[PDB]
Amino acid sequence: DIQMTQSPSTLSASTGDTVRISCRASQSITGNWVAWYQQRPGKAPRLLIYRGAALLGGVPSRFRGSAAGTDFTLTIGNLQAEDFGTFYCQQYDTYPGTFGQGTKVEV
Amino acid sequence: QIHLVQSGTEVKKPGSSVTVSCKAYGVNTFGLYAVNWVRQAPGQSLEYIGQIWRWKSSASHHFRGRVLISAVDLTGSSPPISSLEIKNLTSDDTAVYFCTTTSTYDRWSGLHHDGVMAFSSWGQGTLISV
Amino acid sequence: QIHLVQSGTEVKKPGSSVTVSCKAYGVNTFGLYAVNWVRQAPGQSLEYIGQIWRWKSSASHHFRGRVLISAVDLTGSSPPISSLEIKNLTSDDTAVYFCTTTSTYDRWSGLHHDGVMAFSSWGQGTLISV
Amino acid sequence: NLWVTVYYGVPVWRDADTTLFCASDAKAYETEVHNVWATHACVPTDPNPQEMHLKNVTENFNMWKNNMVEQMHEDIISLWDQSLKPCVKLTPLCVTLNCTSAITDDVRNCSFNMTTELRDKQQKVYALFYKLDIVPIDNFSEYRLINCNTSVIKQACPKVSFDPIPIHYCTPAGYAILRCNDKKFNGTGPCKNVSSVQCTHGIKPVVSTQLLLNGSLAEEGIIIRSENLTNNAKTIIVHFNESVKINCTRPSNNTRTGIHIGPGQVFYKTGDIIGDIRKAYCNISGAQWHKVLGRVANKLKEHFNNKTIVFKPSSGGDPEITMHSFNCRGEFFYCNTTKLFNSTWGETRDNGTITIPCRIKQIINMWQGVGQAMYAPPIKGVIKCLSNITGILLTRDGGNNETFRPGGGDMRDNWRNELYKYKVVQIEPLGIAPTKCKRR
Amino acid sequence: TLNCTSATDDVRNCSFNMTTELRDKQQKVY
Amino acid sequence: GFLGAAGSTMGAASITLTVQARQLLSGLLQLTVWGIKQLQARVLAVERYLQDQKFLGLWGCSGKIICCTAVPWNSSWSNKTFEEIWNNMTWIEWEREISNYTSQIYDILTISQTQQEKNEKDLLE
Amino acid sequence: FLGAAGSTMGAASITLTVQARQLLPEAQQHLLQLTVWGIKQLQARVLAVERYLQDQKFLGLWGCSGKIICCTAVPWNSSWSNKTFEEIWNNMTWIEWEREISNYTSQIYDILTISQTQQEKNEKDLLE
Amino acid sequence: GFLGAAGSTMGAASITLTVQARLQLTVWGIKQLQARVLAVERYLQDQKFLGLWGCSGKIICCTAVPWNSSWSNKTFEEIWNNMTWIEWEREISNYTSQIYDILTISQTQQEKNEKDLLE
Ligand SMILES: *[C@@H]1O[C@H](CO)[C@@H](O[C@@H]2O[C@H](CO)[C@@H](O[C@@H]3O[C@H](CO[C@H]4O[C@H](CO[C@H]5O[C@H](CO)[C@@H](O)[C@H](O)[C@@H]5O[C@H]5O[C@H](CO)[C@@H](O)[C@H](O)[C@@H]5O)[C@@H](O)[C@H](O[C@H]5O[C@H](CO)[C@@H](O)[C@H](O)[C@@H]5O)[C@@H]4O)[C@@H](O)[C@H](O[C@H]4O[C@H](CO)[C@@H](O)[C@H](O)[C@@H]4O[C@H]4O[C@H](CO)[C@@H](O)[C@H](O)[C@@H]4O[C@H]4O[C@H](CO)[C@@H](O)[C@H](O)[C@@H]4O)[C@@H]3O)[C@H](O)[C@H]2NC(C)=O)[C@H](O)[C@H]1NC(C)=O
Ligand SMILES: *[C@@H]1O[C@H](CO)[C@@H](O[C@@H]2O[C@H](CO)[C@@H](O[C@@H]3O[C@H](CO[C@H]4O[C@H](CO[C@H]5O[C@H](CO)[C@@H](O)[C@H](O)[C@@H]5O[C@H]5O[C@H](CO)[C@@H](O)[C@H](O)[C@@H]5O)[C@@H](O)[C@H](O)[C@@H]4O)[C@@H](O)[C@H](O[C@H]4O[C@H](CO)[C@@H](O)[C@H](O)[C@@H]4O[C@H]4O[C@H](CO)[C@@H](O)[C@H](O)[C@@H]4O[C@H]4O[C@H](CO)[C@@H](O)[C@H](O)[C@@H]4O)[C@@H]3O)[C@H](O)[C@H]2NC(C)=O)[C@H](O)[C@H]1NC(C)=O
Ligand SMILES: *[C@@H]1O[C@H](CO)[C@@H](O[C@@H]2O[C@H](CO)[C@@H](O[C@@H]3O[C@H](CO[C@H]4O[C@H](CO)[C@@H](O)[C@H](O)[C@@H]4O)[C@@H](O)[C@H](O[C@H]4O[C@H](CO)[C@@H](O)[C@H](O)[C@@H]4O[C@H]4O[C@H](CO)[C@@H](O)[C@H](O)[C@@H]4O)[C@@H]3O)[C@H](O)[C@H]2NC(C)=O)[C@H](O)[C@H]1NC(C)=O
Ligand SMILES: *[C@@H]1O[C@H](CO)[C@@H](O[C@@H]2O[C@H](CO)[C@@H](O[C@@H]3O[C@H](CO[C@H]4O[C@H](CO)[C@@H](O)[C@H](O)[C@@H]4O)[C@@H](O)[C@H](O[C@H]4O[C@H](CO)[C@@H](O)[C@H](O)[C@@H]4O[C@H]4O[C@H](CO)[C@@H](O)[C@H](O)[C@@H]4O)[C@@H]3O)[C@H](O)[C@H]2NC(C)=O)[C@H](O)[C@H]1NC(C)=O
Ligand SMILES: *[C@@H]1O[C@H](CO)[C@@H](O[C@@H]2O[C@H](CO)[C@@H](O[C@@H]3O[C@H](CO)[C@@H](O)[C@H](O)[C@@H]3O)[C@H](O)[C@H]2NC(C)=O)[C@H](O)[C@H]1NC(C)=O
Ligand SMILES: COc1cnc(-n2cnc(C)n2)c2[nH]cc(C(=O)C(=O)N3CCN(C(=O)c4ccccc4)CC3)c12
Ligand SMILES: *[C@@H]1O[C@H](CO)[C@@H](O)[C@H](O)[C@H]1NC(C)=O
Ligand SMILES: *[C@@H]1O[C@H](CO)[C@@H](O)[C@H](O)[C@H]1NC(C)=O
Ligand SMILES: *[C@@H]1O[C@H](CO)[C@@H](O)[C@H](O)[C@H]1NC(C)=O
Ligand SMILES: *[C@@H]1O[C@H](CO)[C@@H](O)[C@H](O)[C@H]1NC(C)=O
Ligand SMILES: *[C@@H]1O[C@H](CO)[C@@H](O)[C@H](O)[C@H]1NC(C)=O
Ligand SMILES: *[C@@H]1O[C@H](CO)[C@@H](O)[C@H](O)[C@H]1NC(C)=O
Ligand SMILES: *[C@@H]1O[C@H](CO)[C@@H](O)[C@H](O)[C@H]1NC(C)=O
Ligand SMILES: *[C@@H]1O[C@H](CO)[C@@H](O)[C@H](O)[C@H]1NC(C)=O
Ligand SMILES: *[C@@H]1O[C@H](CO)[C@@H](O)[C@H](O)[C@H]1NC(C)=O
Ligand SMILES: *[C@@H]1O[C@H](CO)[C@@H](O)[C@H](O)[C@H]1NC(C)=O
Ligand SMILES: *[C@@H]1O[C@H](CO)[C@@H](O)[C@H](O)[C@H]1NC(C)=O
Ligand SMILES: *[C@@H]1O[C@H](CO)[C@@H](O)[C@H](O)[C@H]1NC(C)=O
Ligand SMILES: *[C@@H]1O[C@H](CO)[C@@H](O)[C@H](O)[C@H]1NC(C)=O
Ligand SMILES: *[C@@H]1O[C@H](CO)[C@@H](O)[C@H](O)[C@H]1NC(C)=O
Repeated sequence: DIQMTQSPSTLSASTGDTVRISCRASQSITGNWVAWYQQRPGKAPRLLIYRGAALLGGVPSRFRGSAAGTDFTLTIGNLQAEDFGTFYCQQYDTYPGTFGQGTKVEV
Repeated sequence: QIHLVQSGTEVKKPGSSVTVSCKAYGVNTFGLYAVNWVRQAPGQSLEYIGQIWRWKSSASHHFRGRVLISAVDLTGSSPPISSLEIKNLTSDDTAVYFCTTTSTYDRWSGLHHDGVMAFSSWGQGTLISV
Repeated sequence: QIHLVQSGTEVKKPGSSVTVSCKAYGVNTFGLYAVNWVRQAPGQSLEYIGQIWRWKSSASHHFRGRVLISAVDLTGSSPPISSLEIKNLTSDDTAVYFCTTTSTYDRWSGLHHDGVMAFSSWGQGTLISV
Repeated sequence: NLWVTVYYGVPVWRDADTTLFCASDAKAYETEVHNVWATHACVPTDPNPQEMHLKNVTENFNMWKNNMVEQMHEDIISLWDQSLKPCVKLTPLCVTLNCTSAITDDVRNCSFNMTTELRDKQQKVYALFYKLDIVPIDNFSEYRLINCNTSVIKQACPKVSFDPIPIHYCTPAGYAILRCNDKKFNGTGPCKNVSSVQCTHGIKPVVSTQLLLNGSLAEEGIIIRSENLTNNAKTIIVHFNESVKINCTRPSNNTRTGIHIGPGQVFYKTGDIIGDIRKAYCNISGAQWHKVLGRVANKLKEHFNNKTIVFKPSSGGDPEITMHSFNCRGEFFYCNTTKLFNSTWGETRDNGTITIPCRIKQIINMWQGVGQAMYAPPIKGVIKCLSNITGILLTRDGGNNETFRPGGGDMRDNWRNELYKYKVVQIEPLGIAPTKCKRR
Repeated sequence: TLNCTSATDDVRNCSFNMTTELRDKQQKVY
Repeated sequence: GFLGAAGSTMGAASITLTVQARQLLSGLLQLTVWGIKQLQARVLAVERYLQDQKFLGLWGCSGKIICCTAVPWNSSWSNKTFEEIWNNMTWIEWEREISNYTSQIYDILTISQTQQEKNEKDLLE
Repeated sequence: FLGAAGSTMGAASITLTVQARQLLPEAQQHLLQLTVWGIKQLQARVLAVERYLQDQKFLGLWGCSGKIICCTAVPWNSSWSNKTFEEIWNNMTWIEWEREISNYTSQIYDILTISQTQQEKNEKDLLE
Repeated sequence: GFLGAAGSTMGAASITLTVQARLQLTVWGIKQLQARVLAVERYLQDQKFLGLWGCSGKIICCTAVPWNSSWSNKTFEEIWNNMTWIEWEREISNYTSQIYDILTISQTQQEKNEKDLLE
């Protein structure tokens, strides 16, 4: 039904550098129904941000999200080695749920 | 706390059927919870199959008529169990699978919206190849 | 309570200079209180010479340039003290003098309005004749 | 072009927690006898209720997170404390009681020295003390009252009446109560027929230990409700479609006499029994217990994997946990319940009325485990009380059969059966929508 | 009255009588 | 303040909005346990009404059930058209959907009311 | 506030300007205590607040909003009363009238609410 | 009640008034209860006055009462251009009761006249 794309598709970064990964949707998600994931290699994805910019419990505060119409972004300041992996972007607005193309960040 | 465990891995051949069952340690009942079936892909993004929500089974438009979903909640000895059955197995089914849950007790939290919800707690996963 | 005391009488001659200092007892600080200088000619009505309010000195246009006003607050050994010095003395300067104090802690009392005031307490006097 | 329009009174709500006051029935006080519950103070008298049936709305209810039960526990603990604050302190009588020692009665006649009204003088008094209260300290052996090392005892004031009467909990404006209205409502889950109710149905504040009495029966079937059907440390509450009747009496009439222990202070002591010495008992019909017990076994079979169900007598503990405990008319009783709860279903069918022995006690301790306690004064007339049992509380044994033992008392579990269907939800009136009008 | 050993924040080790939970019997406390 | 008619969509409930106000009246010196609870309960209601009426008043509706405000609709707050907003979405669903833009809506309404007030005085001179 | 209550409705209607004028107080001093006198003031404050809030709540729903003379477009049904304007406003006091028509206050309130909400709905239609 | 802009002349601050706004017994618990009643009580009092004069929720309310020079003597420019609000309210603090009564009477008179027009 709806489609979503995430860029940059592959990224390189060092420790202490801010990361700007963006998400785009074909339609306008005005209800701010977007979620972010971060899976370590060979591991199941874990929810990090829901409803645009809401943090879960027991999660580092460096992860931050911004939501404005079509452009959804997630900012990771002061990166560590534990936070590398694959990130995802999903819509919970319309049936069926859809997932982002998939982006990887490497040393 | 919350912890999910599924069955083991299986290696099979086309023209068969296989089922994977998740056992949730921490879900009081599925009446105010929901189970979402999501299938990862060998190299691609994750996909959606179906769900049980208020004991109302459903599936995606690309899996209708094949995949079956059932679940039984708390018993005397066993925890709540939900299961997925793949019928008419094919080469495209070679991927990991996950069983996931998100809480539905409060409408105003933002983890669910009219039955289409997020995925809060993820299981370990069971690789299935054919 | 509140009590004011000044210097004694002096008999001077033209071309001289004299100073009158009033020491206030019961005035906690000159920041909250205000000091106003008034001279009464014999028979004739009282007149306004000058003031120190919030540590800023001023005098009436007629008396400006011939009068100096200075003040010092509490010292372990002394009460707050205010002083007036007449300069370039003339025959017209023969009068009693008074030093006065008015409370200015709160702006809704009506005794003071914008630096122009009704003097609550009046000192005794220091007759100066030339 | 739409324009912002504002509505007052739209149908929206969110969950909440509030102070819910007490409202009671028209009869003031309790027919002019003061109660421990202070129903007379709490009488914003109940006006005719209004209930609106919410249509096409589904709500989610969990009964183990309700704050309504938590408020009640605190209010009841407090109402008892305010009642016993004016009453006499029984601290003079924590002295060595020399009692004659050695079918058998529980009386143990004793002698002790007590303070008179004048501070200097002393008196020797004799009283009949139940064996349950008195603990041996190591003919005519010495003894002491049970709560001499852990508690201060305060006599109940004689006139206050422990007669449980209905209390309705009502909600302030801007808040509403919602009732599930669904048959066989398991307590926890999605509920389809919600209705908006201004105040709760009357709840009798009755505290009991092994069998729930004078409660409200369930609508369609026996219902087992528990917090985690897997844990062995969580009690299982059973609710019954139909009631079984238990009648309890203390047959032998006694006398009360009062001794003056201080200036203005009177301790009332039990006196010799006129008439024939007789033992208290409670009568339950044999056929009725067995039919209802049989149905509980089937329901326990469904949620427990179809194994055989073995019911066994309670293992151990303080007198309350081991024996059924209730207050008949100002007199607390602790009856033996083995005949009732000894069987294997999966089935004794004996139909003769079952009589269970009861032993009364007089020093009662706070259930919380706090230091304080109370003494209940003697009741002169013979006492008879008739009651209906609408539930059982059972707790499972440690891991072909599952053994369930009778359960003890947490004051809260008594009322969870009663308040399972209510939720307080705050009403948020304002709303903004897009309409076509446009003019300030 | 405290019977405290004297010449024997220092401590002055003391002896006094005290009331047991039973209103009659008494103990000695150091 | 109504409960009941929460299941129905906007088009059904709004007609009976009139009824919500219409049918009904609509909308201690003791230290005992019950008495203090009653004191707290009374304060809670008065305080709540006044907060609600204070919020309503600043936009100049002044105690009226449907208030028209001259504030244009911003497409960031929502996308759906009038038919699909007022024909298949309940009030709870809508208020959950647009719960991220209530503060901005309130601020815009207050600023618009103040601007309209200023523009009125000029006409009167 | 009550005063000059013996005059007829017509005589006391032109003196309603005096009743409204000249501040139509005590217990405003904060105490923060729990003595015998400290609680009675605390309850009196709440009594006054609730009474005024209830009265203004009833007034607002009919479209009056703080005006002494509130005109409404609700026709007079003869079942509530027979007497004419002269017999009502010339030889009857306010207590007499409010005791006469004490069986039809709830219906009057309800009808006023219906009229106000229906008039409110009509306007939205005109604006569109 | 916006403190801040309290040292500015009346004309400047007036422009910048864009937005107006937005049990247990223990030592603390009683204080909290007293604090609540104090606020509710205060809000109601200003509202009671405003409404009697007919203002009803308008931050700036125009009234028909004329200005008598025995209250003030200055011109519009002197009052607005160089007087701060705490100075003006102290300068006319002797004629607030009479002003309140005059506005109440004028509002009642206007209220009575309208009924005559409607017949
Ligand atoms: C809490 O903490 C606070 C902060 O720490 C603290 O606040 C400070 O408190 C202290 C007091 O403890 C204050 O210090 C005092 O301030 C007085 C005010 O001085 C002002 O006014 C004079 C005079 O102003 C006129 O003249 C100047 C220069 O000609 C003009 O420029 C003015 O415009 C003005 O002229 C107009 O008015 C005339 C009438 O007076 C008209 O005729 C004229 O036409 C005009 O209309 C100024 O000179 C002062 O200026 C000073 O600062 C400027 C910079 O801004 C400098 O350039 C300048 O040189 C000055 O330093 C100021 O504006 C002072 O008068 C007072 O001074 C006395 O004490 C000091 C020591 O501290 C002495 O050195 C000094 O000599 C003074 O002593 C005289 O008076 C005492 C009084 O009894 C006598 O006992 C003493 O013997 C001496 O008298 C002798 O000398 C006289 C000549 O000066 C002579 O006439 C006598 O006859 C006699 O011979 C003192 O410094 C301070 O201001 C406060 N600061 C602040 C920020 O608040 C507070 O106290 C603390 N609280 C407590 C409780 O502790
Ligand atoms: C408190 O009190 C409340 C009130 O009583 C209580 O609430 C009750 O809880 C019950 C649970 O305890 C609950 O009962 C369960 O309900 C489940 C839901 O059933 C519905 O859906 C199924 C499936 O629907 C599919 O299929 C049908 C037919 O094909 C189709 O018509 C549908 O449209 C739908 O198809 C859609 O989805 C498909 C994919 O799923 C898709 O392919 C289609 O195209 C289409 O899109 C229906 O069949 C039902 O009729 C219902 O409509 C139900 O699944 C579950 O059944 C299980 O338990 C039964 C015993 O109770 C068994 O008899 C049954 O066989 C099930 O057991 C299977 O699953 C368990 C799970 O592990 C497994 O262990 C078993 O061995 C067995 O698996 C084997 O068989 C399956 C095939 O069935 C194989 O796939 C496996 O591989 C195995 O071989 C329960 O019946 C009840 O509804 C609920 N009541 C209410 C009113 O809410 C609450 O529980 C209490 N709480 C506590 C703590 O006690
Ligand atoms: C009602 O009451 C019952 C009984 O109390 C309760 O069931 C029990 O719940 C607890 C959770 O609270 C369960 O404990 C977890 O069990 C899982 C599954 O273990 C299975 O397999 C082992 C080995 O075969 C068996 O021994 C076991 O019995 C189970 O069959 C464990 O994986 C969990 O391990 C976590 O705890 C460890 C400490 O013991 C920690 O080291 C760590 O946190 C473990 O989690 C970690 O695992 C990940 C790897 O998978 C790791 O990567 C992460 O870092 C993660 O932190 C845990 O012990 C218990 O098994 C349940 N028992 C039964 C009989 O059901 C219900 O939950 C309760 N219901 C409610 C609603 O409260
Ligand atoms: C901080 O604390 C200090 C120390 O406590 C305090 O200073 C003292 O304040 C008191 C006032 O509270 C002062 O008492 C007054 O002092 C004046 C001045 O006296 C001087 O001269 C005499 C005689 O030469 C000396 O003995 C003395 O030491 C001073 O040098 C007196 O004139 C006052 O007299 C009044 O009191 C008489 C009783 O003693 C009464 O008969 C009568 O009320 C006097 O007032 C009368 O005087 C008028 C004539 O001028 C007359 O016409 C009226 O009728 C009027 O009634 C009084 O004794 C004391 O001297 C201060 N001492 C010092 C060392 O400073 C500060 O005030 C305090 N600060 C604050 C802010 O509280
Ligand atoms: C739309 O509104 C919702 C609710 O008003 C917003 O959700 C809220 O987002 C904030 C973001 O700061 C959350 O605060 C954070 O909460 C976590 C919880 O652990 C805490 O650790 C952080 O320190 C921080 O306080 C807040 O919890 C969350 N509310 C809920 C109920 O989840 C949402 O962000 C809004 N949408 C957008 C796009 O901003
Ligand atoms: C009787 O227990 C207290 C004893 N004493 C006090 N005291 C208050 N002031 C002082 C000095 N003590 C108490 N306060 C609260 C108390 C309680 O609520 C409390 O635990 N239960 C009251 C209700 N119930 C019984 O009826 C009971 C019923 C069937 C069988 C056995 C006992 C359970 C226990 C309390
Ligand atoms: C949002 O509105 C635009 C019109 O500007 C429309 O093209 C688009 O389809 C809308 N999106 C959705 C999801 O309705
Ligand atoms: C009780 O008091 C009497 C005093 O009349 C005394 O003789 C007696 O010994 C006391 N009892 C005991 C056990 O000491
Ligand atoms: C207990 O018995 C007597 C009563 O006969 C009592 O007075 C006395 O204190 C005790 N005597 C002993 C030691 O048996
Ligand atoms: C809910 O209960 C009411 C009355 O008890 C009944 O009329 C209604 O039909 C019930 N709802 C359903 C869905 O049966
Ligand atoms: C419970 O009682 C009702 C009638 O009171 C009866 O119809 C029902 O069958 C009983 N429950 C069971 C499980 O038999
Ligand atoms: C039982 O004893 C009490 C107390 O002495 C007495 O009032 C009552 O009449 C007695 N009853 C009978 C039947 O003797
Ligand atoms: C209990 O009393 C009731 C009414 O007095 C009676 O019907 C019932 O049979 C009694 N119980 C037994 C077991 O006889
Ligand atoms: C059981 O006894 C209670 C006591 O009041 C009564 O209300 C209830 O109706 C009785 N139950 C039956 C089925 O008669
Ligand atoms: C609500 O919207 C869906 C799709 O936008 C539409 O199919 C449905 O008919 C609408 N609801 C109603 C009651 O028309
Ligand atoms: C009187 O007329 C009104 C219409 O204004 C109507 O609502 C009311 O029911 C009538 N009274 C009776 C008793 O019918
Ligand atoms: C009141 O009505 C009576 C009718 O008998 C009339 O005579 C009388 O004059 C009326 N009152 C006044 C003040 O006119
Ligand atoms: C000024 O006018 C007011 C009313 O307009 C009046 O009350 C006041 O007495 C007048 N002042 C003088 C001095 O006439
Ligand atoms: C003050 O009022 C008087 C008359 O009351 C008038 O003549 C005078 O001009 C006024 N002041 C000013 C500055 O206009
Ligand atoms: C207001 O008056 C003061 C002194 O009278 C003057 O300094 C100031 O400049 C005046 N205001 C303006 C805007 O000129």
